[PDB]
Amino acid sequence: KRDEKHRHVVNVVLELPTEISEATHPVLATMLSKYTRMSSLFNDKCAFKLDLLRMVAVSRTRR
Amino acid sequence: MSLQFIGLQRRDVVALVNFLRHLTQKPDVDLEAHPKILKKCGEKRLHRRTVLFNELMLWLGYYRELRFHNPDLSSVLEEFEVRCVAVARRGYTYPFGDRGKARDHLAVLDRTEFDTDVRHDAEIVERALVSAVILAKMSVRETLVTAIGQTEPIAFVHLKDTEVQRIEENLEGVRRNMFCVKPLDLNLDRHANTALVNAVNKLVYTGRLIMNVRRSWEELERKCLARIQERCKLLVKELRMCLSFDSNYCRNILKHAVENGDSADTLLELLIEDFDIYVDSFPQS
Amino acid sequence: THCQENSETVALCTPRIVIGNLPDGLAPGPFHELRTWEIMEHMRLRPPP
Repeated sequence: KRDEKHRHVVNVVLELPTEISEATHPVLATMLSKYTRMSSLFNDKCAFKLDLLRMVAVSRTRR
Repeated sequence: MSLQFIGLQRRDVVALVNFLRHLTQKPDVDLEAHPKILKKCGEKRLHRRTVLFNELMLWLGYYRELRFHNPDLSSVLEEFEVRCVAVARRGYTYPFGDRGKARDHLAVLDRTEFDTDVRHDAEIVERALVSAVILAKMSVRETLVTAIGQTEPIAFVHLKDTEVQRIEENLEGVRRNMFCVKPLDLNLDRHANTALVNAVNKLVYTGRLIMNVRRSWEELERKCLARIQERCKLLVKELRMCLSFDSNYCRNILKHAVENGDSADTLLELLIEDFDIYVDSFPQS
Repeated sequence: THCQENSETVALCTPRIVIGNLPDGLAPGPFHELRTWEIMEHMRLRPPP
């Protein structure tokens, strides 16, 4: 059940390609668990993209 | 609010919740005044990252416990206006040897009022008293300061020594616990001095009281903010040693300035919201 | 000039040792520079190194 809600974010919201599976990106698992709690602003497809984008910069910075 | 911790045992986490209900009751209200609570941190027993982070939940929550109970002198603060109005009423009838020098002090005594702002609550009391203490010495013709830069200290005028120890001891108990104070200490005699000094000593007691409640607040509140700033920068030095998503994530949490409580009050509600994601960064068990 | 020893306004006195202690309204900054050339001219350094 709860796993099906993650597919709604990967598909209907983020429009991520299936090649970019949630299992394929290990650090993504920490983020989608928080986004599922926020039912609000599902209509805004773009805001989740910019947020998922910037968090990767937190993951990858030698400096 | 709902503080959360790492390596603490559940028997200790419940004890920290007990600290909230007992905070109004316990003598000496300070985290430094209860060293055993500091020994609940588990220092040396756990990793240094846990030793610093464990205090951060307390100092943010201890500052939250201070704001919620709130200083509340307003029930007494209105009485301060009445006694100041009483000195204003009896201060005109009393003869003086130089009324022009004294009447100007009475005008500043009338202007004093408290604004909604809390930072001004201490300074307003000081000028209201300095205008009176200079006036009270004139009633007994006591010598008063003349050199510039030598403002008179606020103090009681002409009182029995047995009265002094009973009333000064209350002032030490105001710093001990500002949360619960009452003006029960009143015993001025009609025979002593004059009706002005009886109106003044009742005013000076409340006048010191508004400051002793306020100065006990800001001097501690400035300290708790200073403590969080030290623990954070020490935490960054250790988190920097390892690079990870959750590890770099904690460094972003500390970027917000601890200065001003609202900047830190948002930090506590935020950190509780995201406890699940960065928890892996801190070693445990 | 007077100072502020405690409960007092006692007078104070202190020599002005160097010529530069004089007030700018009595010792203008253009004056010291043009005066400085008088000694370099006495040192025969009209064209300074």
